Amino acid sequence: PVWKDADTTLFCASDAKAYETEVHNVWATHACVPTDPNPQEIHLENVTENFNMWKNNMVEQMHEDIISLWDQSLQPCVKLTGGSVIKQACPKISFDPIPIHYCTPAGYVILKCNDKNFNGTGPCKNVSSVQCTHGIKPVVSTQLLLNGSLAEEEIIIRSENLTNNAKTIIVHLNKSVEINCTRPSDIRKAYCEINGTKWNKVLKQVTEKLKEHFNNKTIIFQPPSGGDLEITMHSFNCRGEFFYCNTTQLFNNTCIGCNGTITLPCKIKQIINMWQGTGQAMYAPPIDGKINCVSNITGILLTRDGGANNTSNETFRPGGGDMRDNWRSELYKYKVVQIE
Ligand SMILES: NCCNC(=O)N1CCC[C@H](C(=O)Nc2ccc(Cl)c(F)c2)C1
Ligand SMILES: *[C@@H]1O[C@H](CO)[C@@H](O)[C@H](O)[C@H]1NC(C)=O
Ligand SMILES: *[C@@H]1O[C@H](CO)[C@@H](O)[C@H](O)[C@H]1NC(C)=O
Ligand SMILES: *[C@@H]1O[C@H](CO)[C@@H](O)[C@H](O)[C@H]1NC(C)=O
Ligand SMILES: *[C@@H]1O[C@H](CO)[C@@H](O)[C@H](O)[C@H]1NC(C)=O
Ligand SMILES: *[C@@H]1O[C@H](CO)[C@@H](O)[C@H](O)[C@H]1NC(C)=O
Ligand SMILES: *[C@@H]1O[C@H](CO)[C@@H](O)[C@H](O)[C@H]1NC(C)=O
Ligand SMILES: *[C@@H]1O[C@H](CO)[C@@H](O)[C@H](O)[C@H]1NC(C)=O
Ligand SMILES: *[C@@H]1O[C@H](CO)[C@@H](O)[C@H](O)[C@H]1NC(C)=O
Ligand SMILES: *[C@@H]1O[C@H](CO)[C@@H](O)[C@H](O)[C@H]1NC(C)=O
Ligand SMILES: *[C@@H]1O[C@H](CO)[C@@H](O)[C@H](O)[C@H]1NC(C)=O
Repeated sequence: PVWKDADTTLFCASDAKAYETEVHNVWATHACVPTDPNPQEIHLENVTENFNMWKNNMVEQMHEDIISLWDQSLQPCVKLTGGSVIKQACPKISFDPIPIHYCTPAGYVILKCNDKNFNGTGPCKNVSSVQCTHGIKPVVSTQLLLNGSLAEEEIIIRSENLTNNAKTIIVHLNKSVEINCTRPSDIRKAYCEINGTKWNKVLKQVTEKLKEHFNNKTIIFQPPSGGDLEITMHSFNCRGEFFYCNTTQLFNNTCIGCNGTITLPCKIKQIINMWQGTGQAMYAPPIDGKINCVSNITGILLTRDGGANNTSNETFRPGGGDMRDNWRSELYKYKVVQIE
């Protein structure tokens, strides 16, 4: 057939258990339809489509949905919002992101890039066409992208413009790294155990890959030097508890006696700078007992340092804050068009 680049309102789908008390299931149970029981994907032969992950409206729409999900599902005791302040009940909630499918209404279709080393921008020569994206888990975090998909070939570097150092860099890993984070039975004391062996290996590979994009220059990793706790640390939510974990051991250029298990120190903060921008909020103290999540690190968000134009090296620090980049990391291979 034929089509034309177009933006329209998408709808969502899920496998939300209607009996579930969990907040992602509850939101999906009443804001999304059931997943396509017979999903039909059909490859388009001799067709080349130009995709642009950084200028894609599916990002902004999914981002809209996640603010909605969080605003109805999270119960802070007090919300400080731009001069207003609201007290409330803050019961414990059950939190565990479920995949969400995004789907075009009639008159529109979703194009999907299957070029395996597609970097997100430019043309794609193996294009399919779907009614619905795949199941995307909306995991909220900084620096480390958790529980996502992997690049099926090489490690991929994505940025709207690598020459601009204000542009976030998204590295898509081809090998997942486990991050196992516990708060066992100070109650906010917590920690993350990562296999230093595997981690160091793939960071060297990132290093390798990054050097390609930077004329063989020297690649150096550093901790963030400026920003709120949420972006200077690895922030994420595990079972309703906001985790803040120190990344300094995972970005030491020493090991790019150090192959055991890295133990990142962590704190469970009750007062957080909300990622939606609204302000700052307070929550109740953590649950009794063992609070643990085992996640897959599938990508890394990084920022290059400015002012290295005639310098010997390039400096990269873990990044985050704009969580459209997180949706970016899974919606890059997709584009919405209207059948003409
Ligand atoms: N390049 C964009 C700059 N980003 C920015 O200015 N923000 C405003 C202040 C910090 C905000 C934040 O990231 N919050 C947060 C909360 C909970 C979790 Cl779990 C998490 F992963 C993150 C983001
Ligand atoms: C196109 O992508 C499909 C699905 O990812 C995969 O089988 C292969 O890489 C490509 N197939 C052809 C015929 O080009
Ligand atoms: C992505 O690929 C396009 C060519 O399709 C190229 O113009 C662009 O520089 C590449 N970007 C990165 C970050 O590799
Ligand atoms: C972690 O990664 C493996 C493959 O590396 C995958 O099979 C598994 O489902 C992933 N776990 C989660 C929770 O996504
Ligand atoms: C991941 O990509 C790197 C190149 O970036 C490659 O050397 C390595 O073999 C890949 N690993 C896997 C498991 O695909
Ligand atoms: C990328 O960023 C640099 C520096 O901000 C800018 O000079 C340039 O115009 C941008 N785009 C390209 C294609 O280089
Ligand atoms: C995660 O760590 C805890 C304590 O550090 C341990 O009991 C548990 O077996 C670990 N789980 C995995 C999957 O490694
Ligand atoms: C670290 O990961 C490697 C795989 O590369 C594996 O040999 C080992 O199980 C892991 N380390 C520990 C202490 O379990
Ligand atoms: C960058 O270094 C690699 C090292 O393997 C070399 O092969 C390559 O020639 C260098 N750069 C360019 C632009 O060729
Ligand atoms: C992370 O830990 C290092 C020491 O290991 C410390 O110097 C640094 O201040 C910590 N980061 C933050 C944001 O506090
Ligand atoms: C990643 O997925 C696993 C398995 O579904 C889950 O236990 C864990 O909480 C997830 N991690 C995050 C940060 O949501």
